[PDB]
Amino acid sequence: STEVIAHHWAFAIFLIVAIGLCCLMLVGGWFLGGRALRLSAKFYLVAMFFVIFDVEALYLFAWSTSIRESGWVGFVEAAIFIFVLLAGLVYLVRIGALDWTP
Amino acid sequence: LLKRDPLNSMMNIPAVLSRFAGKGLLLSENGYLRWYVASMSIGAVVVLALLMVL
Amino acid sequence: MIPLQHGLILAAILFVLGLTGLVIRRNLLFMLIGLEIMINASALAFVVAGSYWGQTDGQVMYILAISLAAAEASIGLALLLQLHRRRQNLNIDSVSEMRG
Amino acid sequence: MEFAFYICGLIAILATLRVITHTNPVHALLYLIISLLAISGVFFSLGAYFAGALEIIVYAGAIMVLFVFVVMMLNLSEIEQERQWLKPQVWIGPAILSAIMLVVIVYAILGVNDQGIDGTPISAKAVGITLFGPYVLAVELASMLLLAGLVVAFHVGREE
Amino acid sequence: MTITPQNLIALLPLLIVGLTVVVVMLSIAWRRNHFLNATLSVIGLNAALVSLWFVGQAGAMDVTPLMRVDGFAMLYTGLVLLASLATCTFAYPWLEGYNDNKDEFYLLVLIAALGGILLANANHLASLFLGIELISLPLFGLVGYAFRQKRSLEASIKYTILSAAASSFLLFGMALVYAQSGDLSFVALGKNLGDGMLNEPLLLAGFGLMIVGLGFKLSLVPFHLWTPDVYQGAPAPVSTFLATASKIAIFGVVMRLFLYAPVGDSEAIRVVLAIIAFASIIFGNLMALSQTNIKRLLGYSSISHLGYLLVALIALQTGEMSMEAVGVYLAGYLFSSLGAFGVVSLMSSPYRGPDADSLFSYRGLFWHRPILAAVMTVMMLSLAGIPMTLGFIGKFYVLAVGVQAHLWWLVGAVVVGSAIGLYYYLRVAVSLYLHAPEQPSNWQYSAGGIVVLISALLVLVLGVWPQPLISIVRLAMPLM
Ligand SMILES: CCCCCCCCCCCCCCCCCC(=O)OC[C@H](COP(=O)(O)OCCN)OC(=O)CCCCCCCCCCCCCCCCC
Ligand SMILES: CCCCCCCCCCCCCCCCCCCC
Ligand SMILES: CCCCCCCCCCCCCCCCCCCC
Repeated sequence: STEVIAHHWAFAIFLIVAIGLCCLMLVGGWFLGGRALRLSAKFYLVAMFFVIFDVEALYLFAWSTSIRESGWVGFVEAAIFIFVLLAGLVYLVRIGALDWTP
Repeated sequence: LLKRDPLNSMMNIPAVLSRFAGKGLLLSENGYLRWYVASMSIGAVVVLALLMVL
Repeated sequence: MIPLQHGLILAAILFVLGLTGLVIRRNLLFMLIGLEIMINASALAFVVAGSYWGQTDGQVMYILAISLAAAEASIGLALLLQLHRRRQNLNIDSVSEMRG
Repeated sequence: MEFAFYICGLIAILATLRVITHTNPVHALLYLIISLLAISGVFFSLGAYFAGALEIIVYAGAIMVLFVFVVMMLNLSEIEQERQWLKPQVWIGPAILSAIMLVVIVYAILGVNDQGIDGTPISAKAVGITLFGPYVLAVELASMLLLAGLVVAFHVGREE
Repeated sequence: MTITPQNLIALLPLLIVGLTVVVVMLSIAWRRNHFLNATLSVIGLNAALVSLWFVGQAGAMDVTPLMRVDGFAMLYTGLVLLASLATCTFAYPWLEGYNDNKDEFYLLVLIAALGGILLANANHLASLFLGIELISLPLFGLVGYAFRQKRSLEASIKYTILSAAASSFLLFGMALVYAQSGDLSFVALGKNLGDGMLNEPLLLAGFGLMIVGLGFKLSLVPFHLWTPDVYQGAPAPVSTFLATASKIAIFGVVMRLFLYAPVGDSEAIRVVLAIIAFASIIFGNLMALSQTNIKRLLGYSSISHLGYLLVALIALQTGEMSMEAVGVYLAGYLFSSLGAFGVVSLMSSPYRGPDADSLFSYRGLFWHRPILAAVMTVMMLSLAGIPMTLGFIGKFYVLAVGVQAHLWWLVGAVVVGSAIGLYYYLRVAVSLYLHAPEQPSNWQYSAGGIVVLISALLVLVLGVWPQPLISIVRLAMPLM
């Protein structure tokens, strides 16, 4: 359609002009103007928790856009999914996995 | 000439062959992870080629 | 009017590239990177197959593939952290003690 | 839509080739992120909008974030001082093996019936419908798989 | 499709083991109690095992577009649950000497058993893939549970890297198979092919990559090199689980895939599987000739026994008693491996620190552990296929299936590998009954001893009288 190809061209022009704007800004900044330890594993733990719960979040993302088309049995399935998610979260909290302080 | 029982040694020849083949096969178990991945890919190539031929 | 053959060829190219990176690199981090490349290529192949047949099954299998990929990346990076903690190097040829 | 698919596939192939041949771990992860964005563009060109969205959100937004985190943790160390993978006596053999396997897989691919991917956009609503329909146990046991990975990675990746 | 209450009744072991995972999770979150969490895990596994009876009274039909529950699934679920229960029983005295957190072990065992049940009931490529991952990733944790130990960490790294590679190979295989067929169900793989064009190139390539992944998972040659290292480095209850439950579940789902898919009757796949089975039998017996360590010997034993199982699988389309042979052989192999790895686990328990050696030293075991030595030599005779043992009944089934399908190369392979196995198994037995230069007290150690004792008694009784096992395997008949 003409409207969808107009929106595609608008999005492409938006991306190109934004990239060109920031690149030209950096180029003008460079051109103008004269010249003259072992980290603690809690970082890995919190990033790993973010990865796992982001995958669980993607499952809930897929569920949320089709809640009406899934019916009450989909609600029961997603309630079991969310309950397992919350049991894992309670497990992580209670063993001090999510406690940054010692 | 026969006091060494030559037929017994001739029938013990498969035991020697089995020992030699086992010692030759145990060289593949060098414990290197990269060789294990390489062997899995080699087996993938062999299985795919055999399925393509037949 | 995009051929299924071309998508499967691209996925196969990425898969064998990830396998080559998994084999030729002695660093465990690059081995995990290669593993991520292979499993992402397999997920891409499933997406291509699902898009050819007009089915959501390819995207469902993509979702399962990336769930597996996230979990094995977490496990492998924890193992890499333990290896770097207790060996101070990531040479995977150094850990070859059990043999024969 | 064809042109976007081919340029994104070419970018992904080149970026993966730069990944498996680089020395700097952060640079390798950066080309890996570029390859994941390219493969997401491939997904968007094929109508798999949800798959490309998850490719940037999860694969190129969580997993490689974790890889970057671990690389910054290591502060990467007898790696650039060796460069053993670029000597031909190391890489010619596996490259030959991968080329042979790629040739076999491509020959198997070329003998298939192709009606062409029409690229009809498959929304996340249909994926969510089939996710909690025909694949209920896939979702539940995938939650259990993520739980298993969580427990394993917590048990291994501690410091005591 | 929708899920009825009868479908939930047919999914009773899955729901019970998952609820046990949640309950053990919340119990660890409440208070770290080793005994209470182990008791909850074994109670949940026993509840699933006894809910198999309600599953049997439910019937045999299709719970999902993914699962099919039949007598085959019931038998394999029972074998997986028995292996998991024995793993927990052997794991408790070993974990009694573990200084870090002990409760995560039973959670991982429960999730791996859940994956085994998934693989038992699998009727779909998605279910097959998810069951393999649900087995493998708790095995990643359990193999390197004692990660402070060097060998356990090494085995964990090797198993994780190689199993991720095999999962990628398998996933690419299912991707090519789905690109060819257009359906991921087992019954619709090669269904659209006709007029003798069953050997589609892309379908054969996808099945070859899946064979690569599953042959890693089944320790088949040439994807077998991981097996002695991972078996040796892992903790002994983990080696018990990895030898029994993982192999049983993955071979059951491979049996379902080759029974249901019309492309399972392909000549090229049959010849490739015959080559893999021949090489697996011969190589696994030959590599165990000079093995001093018992774990590596049992790994090569697993390779050879999975080769015998593969020989039984090749004749699936020819003889209708191939499923009977696989079930009887897997029951015998399960009990023999449970006894052997339980003897190893009981003599390796408690865990004597990460900086100390875990060497077995089976020489002269009879003069201080006579019942363990008797059980261990019964298991070594059973794995050799010697009569009065159930392993002989399984090997007789394998030979009968190979003779009926005229697999003469495989029959000769079984005979030669059996002779080599006789050598090293009898070497282990006489080393048990020799003399040694040099070199418990709780009811869980006694429970592990009871488990290996009933395993030995079952092996002997069903070796001299196998007909109850034959009848219960014939009851485990799937959908046609
Ligand atoms: C190292 C120790 C182990 C040695 C290797 C293991 C055993 C190998 C056995 C090889 C058998 C080769 C058979 C060759 C012919 C096969 C095809 C054929 O023509 O079969 C004929 C027949 C099937 O056709 P059908 O229509 O059923 O005819 C009925 C026949 N009355 O076939 C039949 O009806 C059944 C044929 C059965 C043939 C006998 C098989 C077992 C024989 C005893 C063992 C082998 C010989 C002794 C040891 C040799 C040296 C080691
Ligand atoms: C210190 C130990 C290092 C071990 C490295 C192992 C690398 C293995 C590379 C294998 C390369 C194979 C090349 C192709 C061979 C021919 C084709 C396959 C067989 C038909
Ligand atoms: C053939 C099937 C299995 C039959 C039983 C095998 C043996 C089981 C253990 C029985 C007890 C063994 C006692 C051996 C005593 C040896 C004493 C030697 C003294 C020099």
